[PDB]
Amino acid sequence: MKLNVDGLLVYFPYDYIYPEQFSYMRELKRTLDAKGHGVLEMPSGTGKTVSLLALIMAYQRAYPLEVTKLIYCSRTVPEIEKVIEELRKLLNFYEKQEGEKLPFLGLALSSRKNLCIHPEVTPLRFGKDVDGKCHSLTASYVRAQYQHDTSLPHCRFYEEFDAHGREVPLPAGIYNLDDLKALGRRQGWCPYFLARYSILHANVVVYSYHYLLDPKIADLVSKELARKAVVVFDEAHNIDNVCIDSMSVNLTRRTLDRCQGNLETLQKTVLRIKETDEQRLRDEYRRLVEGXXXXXXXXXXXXXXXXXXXXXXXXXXXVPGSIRTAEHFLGFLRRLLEYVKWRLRVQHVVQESPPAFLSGLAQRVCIQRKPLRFCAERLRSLLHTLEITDLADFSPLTLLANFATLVSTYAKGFTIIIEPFDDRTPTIANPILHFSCMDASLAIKPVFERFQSVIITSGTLSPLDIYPKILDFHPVTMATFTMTLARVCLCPMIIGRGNDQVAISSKFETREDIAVIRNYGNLLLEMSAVVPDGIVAFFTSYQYMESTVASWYEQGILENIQRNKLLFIETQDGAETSVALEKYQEACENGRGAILLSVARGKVSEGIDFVHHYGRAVIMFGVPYVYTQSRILKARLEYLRDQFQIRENDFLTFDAMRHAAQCVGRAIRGKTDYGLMVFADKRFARGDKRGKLPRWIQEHLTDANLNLTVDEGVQVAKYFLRQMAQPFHREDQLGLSLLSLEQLESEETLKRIEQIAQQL
Amino acid sequence: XXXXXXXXXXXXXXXXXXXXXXXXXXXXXXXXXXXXXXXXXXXXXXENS
Amino acid sequence: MDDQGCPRCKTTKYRNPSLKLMVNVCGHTLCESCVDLLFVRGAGNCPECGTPLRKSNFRVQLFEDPTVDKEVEIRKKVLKIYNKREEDFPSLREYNDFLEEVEEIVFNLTNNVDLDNTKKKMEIYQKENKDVIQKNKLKLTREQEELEEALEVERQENEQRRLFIQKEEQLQQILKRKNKQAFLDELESSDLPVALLLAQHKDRSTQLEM
Ligand code: SF4
Ligand SMILES: [Zn+2]
Ligand SMILES: [Zn+2]
Repeated sequence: MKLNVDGLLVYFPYDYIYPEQFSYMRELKRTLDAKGHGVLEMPSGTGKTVSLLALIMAYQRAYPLEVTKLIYCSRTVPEIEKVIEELRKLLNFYEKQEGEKLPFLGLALSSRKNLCIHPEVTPLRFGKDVDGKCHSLTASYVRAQYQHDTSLPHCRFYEEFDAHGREVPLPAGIYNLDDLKALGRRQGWCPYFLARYSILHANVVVYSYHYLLDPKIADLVSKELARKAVVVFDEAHNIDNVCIDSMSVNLTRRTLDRCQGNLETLQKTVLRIKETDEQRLRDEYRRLVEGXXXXXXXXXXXXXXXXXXXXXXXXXXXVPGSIRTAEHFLGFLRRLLEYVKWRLRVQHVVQESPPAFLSGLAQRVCIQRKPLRFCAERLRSLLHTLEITDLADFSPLTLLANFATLVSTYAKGFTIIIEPFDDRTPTIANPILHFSCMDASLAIKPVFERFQSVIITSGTLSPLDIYPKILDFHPVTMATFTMTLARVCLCPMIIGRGNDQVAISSKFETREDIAVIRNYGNLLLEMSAVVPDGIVAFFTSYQYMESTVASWYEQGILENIQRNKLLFIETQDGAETSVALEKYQEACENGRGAILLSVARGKVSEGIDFVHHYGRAVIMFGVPYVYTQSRILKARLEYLRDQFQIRENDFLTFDAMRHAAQCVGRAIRGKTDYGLMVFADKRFARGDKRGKLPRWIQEHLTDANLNLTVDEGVQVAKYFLRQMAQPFHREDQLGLSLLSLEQLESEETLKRIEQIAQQL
Repeated sequence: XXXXXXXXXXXXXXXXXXXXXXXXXXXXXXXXXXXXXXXXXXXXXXENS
Repeated sequence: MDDQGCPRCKTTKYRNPSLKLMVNVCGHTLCESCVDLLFVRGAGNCPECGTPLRKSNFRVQLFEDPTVDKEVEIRKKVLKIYNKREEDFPSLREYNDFLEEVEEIVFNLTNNVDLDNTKKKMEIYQKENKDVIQKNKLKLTREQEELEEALEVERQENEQRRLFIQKEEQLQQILKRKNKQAFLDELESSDLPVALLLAQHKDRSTQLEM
């Protein structure tokens, strides 16, 4: 539908919109006029991906100067597939309207799990083993040995892509992972390296977060592309958690024992290759002395492992010290390994700053700072040198070498915390070593430096006052869009009152209180007896879901929940969860009642979305606090007190509410979807915790619904479902919660859309 | 159960519900933050029950 | 602390993870129980390769590779000398080659002939013990002192941050409690219309917090 969004025509790929839609489109015109970042909040009602891709395609169709390339970033591979197919719908609409005058290269991109063909690599199930066999079958040196012989191993895909495939760009076709694999089958190529080679020619690229924010993966979108690039994150609550997962490094005693075995293996390899060859070691010493390890770096496609984990602006251009002879570098890694192993021997929890660890190094095993920076460059050049094949075998030592880089680079923001035993362990032999970071800003800092205008957008983000206060961030637009409705469409209730008038809570900190778990089971039973077609029940921790569903069996509850609906409990297997989800979705459609109870942290509620009739009543059990984790929490909170200015009790409440309202706000797809969404404990009524739920849920949280009983909540659920199971046809929306062609041109509608959207 | 998990899998893992590979870059416990997820130690009696 | 186990008097490391191992000239292993059990039975006779220990030649450290102990001790005794920093050379390649020469001298004292090594040490140690070696001893002592001073400054700042936030909490708690008790003792013993005095109380609370 041909929108006027105050400067430009926009072909919306549906012949109807919401008003929330056009408010979002106004504010995103605002963010792309002035080159600034902006944080938006469209709730899950609209097609925010639909709108988002529509306006970015409108700018790229209308302005070939300011915006070169869209980099969408959605976090899970099914969301990659969804965003590609909505882009494909919009191109099909775009080509219905005009004809085959498209040229538009949509492109997904994930990994060698999902773009490899070869029938000996394909039956591997893991990412590192697929990377190892792809490093076996092609390299910089195995490819040359095949190039001057015949029977040496090769893929036939990368070789044929090397033969012809690097001169024909992909003509204007929006490609999924499946379509791209099919084109790799067709002419006979690698679609992995085709996708990476065709990053340069695309207009929309849709990959994951860790393919952009990791400094040791994202070396594939250069500066000149980034100066006119628009990056759009999507579902971006845990950006700070992605950063802290993206730069912290964990060392384990098993990692160090396999590092010792690796060190002996590489010592034997240096001995036998010293018996074999000498001339390329002379060339090694040349390209260390002469250059800065870039001699054979021009032809480097599959010879690249994970790069140096320092950021793009803190790397150096000097010569690697005393390291040069590989015998002495094995001695260097030997010293570093034995010192970190001796440091890990301490049988109490020890927190250090990284300069204290560097001084303990530089005093007690004589290793200085700059040869400890260049350890990543040295191990990558050495491991390229000695022709060795299966790099999965060398996963620990590279880890250790990469750990060395971080210890020798960053200070005052990061923290080296040593644990002799974990929290749920105590006194079992797992001494681990978190080089943990707590600057969230030091991983998105080159993302704001390089890129023009990055757009954090999610359905839930609250409060918006804190994402500039964590990410070292100053946006143009800080927008919240109010859910305008012609029908209530949702009701949140805070069931914080047992049927015995017992205060429902989780104050006990996972050590079971009996009557509260009793009232949780009573809530689940009676809400099962009311709600149709699938109830989703998020607990706090898997130990707590474990303990709760344990004491729902010895206590006589869970058979009654069986009598009403079919349970599908969760486990932390990767395949058992998928089978329980599949049976849960085959039981919401074959008549019976299905109820999926999970944990509000894991992968069950990150990508796997619950649409019109899969979850009607999202039961958020408890307030999700990170309670199991170590002094990483205390140290990140001490950091946010000190060098940012964010309180203890402010950040804990913010984190708990972003997880709770993250897991709740998936139930609703459109305006014609209705989701009961209950919150079950009293703490969600206490003003600060309720104050950090998003605006489109606080708008429909009535003071009567605030602190309901179990049975009052059940009767509100019954009245909700009965008032909201009637024919709510399209003719009930054209006034309020929908807009036609000609309902847009009225300036009264423009006054309405001015009144809907607000800023912070 | 192991035949449903290993010899079989999720049939409608086509665009959702594929919980094993709903993450494009899954690694080992080496270079992460939450590496203490599945512990090879700590097997109790009531917990296994 | 879980290594294969002490050679001679095998009890220490298998039972007690509270020890440390001492190396000899030839450099294999000796624990404190080995040390004492060996000193009572010869005092300077290697347990396996019978090397002629010069004079009591034992050094206690905490590592579980003997070549690591050898390299650490020899590396300290070499890097006591050869102290020319990057400040001291004109170019960068000469400094990196100098560090590689130091690595060559350490690996030669590891296994090669110790004669030419000692002559090279004679020349460089004399020619630079004139000027540079003592100067860099002084400078490294200065940097050790200032790093210990800077770590104590960091810990003073952390103690002040802890204690000042504690005094923030206790000052606001005692002060708000005295505000409330004073407002009760002023509702009692005054004669005002009620809404004005209650507005003064709310003004006291807002001027207290904000
Ligand atoms: S080169 Fe291509 S076909 Fe061969 S393993 Fe790598 S991705 Fe698969
Ligand atoms: Zn002994
Ligand atoms: Zn000996």
